[PDB]
Amino acid sequence: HELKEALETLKETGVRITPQRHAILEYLVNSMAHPTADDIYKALEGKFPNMSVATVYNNLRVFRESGLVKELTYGDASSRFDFVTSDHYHAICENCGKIVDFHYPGLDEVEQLAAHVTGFKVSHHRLEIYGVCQECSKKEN
Amino acid sequence: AHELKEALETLKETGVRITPQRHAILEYLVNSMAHPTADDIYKALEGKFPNMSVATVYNNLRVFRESGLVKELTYGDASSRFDFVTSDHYHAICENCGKIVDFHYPGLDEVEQLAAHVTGFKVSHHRLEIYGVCQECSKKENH
Ligand SMILES: [Zn+2]
Ligand SMILES: [Zn+2]
Repeated sequence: HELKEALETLKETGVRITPQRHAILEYLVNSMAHPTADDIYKALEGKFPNMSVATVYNNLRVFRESGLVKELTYGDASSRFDFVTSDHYHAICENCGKIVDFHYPGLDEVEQLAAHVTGFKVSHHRLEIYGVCQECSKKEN
Repeated sequence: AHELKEALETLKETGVRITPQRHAILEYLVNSMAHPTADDIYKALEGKFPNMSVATVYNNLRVFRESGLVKELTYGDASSRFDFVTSDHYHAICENCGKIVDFHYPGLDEVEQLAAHVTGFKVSHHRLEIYGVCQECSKKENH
C-alpha cells in the first residue's frame, strides 16, 4: 500500500505525521496527474482552516527531502509534483534461487525511450538480472 | 529442456537444418556450467559422431552465433569460449488496466557490469519491467 509506505518513510526520516501531511500524501497517491500546489490547496483547504498555499509548498519540500516527491519545473510555470514510487534492482541466482538487492541510479535513457515507443507515462521500474551467484560459481568452478 | 526446445525453434525459424551434430552441440551448451571451448565440445561429442572434427564444431558454433544462440568469448591468442544465450525481455506494464506491451532495447551493458561487480554474480540475462499508465488509460484519466 502506497500511503502506508509513504508514512513509514516519514516516520523513518523523523518527519511529524500531521493531519495536513497525511492529507497531502493521500491526495498525491490517489491523483493520476502531477498537481500544482494550488491544485492541492483547492482540493484540501475546506477541511483545514490553517492551510495556505505556503503550508502546501512547505510540506511538499519536506516530502521532496524525504524522497517521496519530485518537483517538476517548466518555463515560467508553477512547479508540479510527482509522487515517487521506488524502483527495484535484483540479482537472481538460477542455480540456488538466491535474490540479492542492489542499487543503480535510475534508468532514465531506457524509460524515456520506452515512453516514446509504447506511449506510456512512466512511474517506476523493476529490473531482474539472472545469473549465478558467487557461492554457486565457486562451487561449480 | 525448455531452453533446448526454444533454441531448436530458432534454428527451424531461421532455416538452419537441425542435424544430429547441431542438436548435440546445443544440448551440451545448454547443460554446461562454465563456458566451454570448442575442444571441450569436440571431446564431449566425438564418441557419438564419426564425421565430427574440430572444424565442424567451429562451423556449427558460427551458425549458432549468426542465429543469436551463442556468443563467442575471445581472449588474446588463446582459444575462445562459448556462451549459450538466453534472451533479455523488456515490458511496459499498465498499472490501471494491466496491459503489457513488449519493447526492444539494445542491452543494459553498463547496468549488468556494475551489478556483477557489486553482487558478485556472473550475469546471463535480464527482464526489465517498466510500470506506468498506457496511452489509452491516460486519455480517460485526463492525461
Ligand atoms: Zn546461487
Ligand atoms: Zn492501461
